[PDB]
Amino acid sequence: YEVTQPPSLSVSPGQTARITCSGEKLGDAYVCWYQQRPGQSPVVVIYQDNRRPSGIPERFSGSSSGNTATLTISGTQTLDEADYYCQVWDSNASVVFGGGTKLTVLGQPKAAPSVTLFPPSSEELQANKATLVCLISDFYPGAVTVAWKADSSPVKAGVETTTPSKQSNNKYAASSYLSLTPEQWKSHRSYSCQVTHEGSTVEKTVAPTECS
Amino acid sequence: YEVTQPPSLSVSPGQTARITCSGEKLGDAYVCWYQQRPGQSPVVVIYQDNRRPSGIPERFSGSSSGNTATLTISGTQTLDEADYYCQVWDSNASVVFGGGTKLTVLGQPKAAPSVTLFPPSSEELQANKATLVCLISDFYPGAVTVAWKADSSPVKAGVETTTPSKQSNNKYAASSYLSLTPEQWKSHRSYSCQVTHEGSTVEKTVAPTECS
Repeated sequence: YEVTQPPSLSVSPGQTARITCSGEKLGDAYVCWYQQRPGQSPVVVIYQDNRRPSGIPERFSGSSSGNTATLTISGTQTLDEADYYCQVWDSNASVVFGGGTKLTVLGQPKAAPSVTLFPPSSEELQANKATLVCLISDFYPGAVTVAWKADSSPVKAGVETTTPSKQSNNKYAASSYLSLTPEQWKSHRSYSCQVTHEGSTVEKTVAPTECS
Repeated sequence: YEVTQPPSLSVSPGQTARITCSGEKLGDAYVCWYQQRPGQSPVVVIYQDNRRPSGIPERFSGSSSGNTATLTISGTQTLDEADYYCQVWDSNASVVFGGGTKLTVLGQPKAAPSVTLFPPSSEELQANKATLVCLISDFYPGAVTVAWKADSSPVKAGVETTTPSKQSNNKYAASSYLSLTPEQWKSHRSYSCQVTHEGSTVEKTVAPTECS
């Protein structure tokens, strides 16, 4: 049982967003707004129709009419990209939620991924295990393509890749792991990791010359 | 104040959940329990701490022994699977919110985390870079807590943990990283990664390397 909400609303920094909740009787309910970074513990931004819990900055304001509530951020930012929900609290212990609203901020600079390739750390070799890890950090948009290579040959099998996740700066991350026997490691002259954002490609590699 | 909510809770078709919120000052707090079924409008199941809102059954019950706000659920069905968030109203003006407890009725064995900890590569260092990477794979259900320390002190600085991803063998994977400068690495006799799953905490460790 949901109050009604607009699923998406795209803006740009400095602009202002007005997310609203409508429905009959919306009038007898103290109202609240919850935020949820892509994936994360919701944050209370506003309660009792008009108030902001301590800690929240003064850019998020709330209000209502009869049949409706409204969420207004003055100076929407990127780190405001979130999931916005309204909780409807009617007298009789009854409470409802609008099926969220996604606020995607426009104009975020495309970002090239910092590709990083790591060979198996001693302990693992000392454990008779070997793992290579390829950290695809800081990209944007949330989309990457990985491909492992072993000294010219492609490494089909042994590969696992994180579906991109959203860091704290609106930049994504993913990883790749390739597993092998210290029999597989110290054999090839090298092992590479190819990562294609969109336009550019990057290939970093490692060689069993793993210092001490 | 920190609210310390567990990662996952794998019940069998029937046992009673025992989700608890253990924050530092749970006195001066009216805990509310939020349930969110696979990307949907959340639902409150408990308020004030024990007071249930309306239309909700009493299979639900929540409580507050000193620093422990606990959430009880009877006759667990599939229908119950969700992420349980504990809202802690900290009296005066402020709120905190536990991080979740991916309640999963079993449907596959529980698998604890494979956690390998990688220090910076030889190359990464010539470039004048230095990144710690904590790979956590093969776990199930999909939920961690990753912690870092340096000479045993905690580090809330650039730790950038991912989001559990279903690896190709129906287990999940995730990663965590810390970005520090070469000199910092070399200045710390030791760095730790700590992944707290469901019941079993793990913490592998690496120390500086030299060769030359």
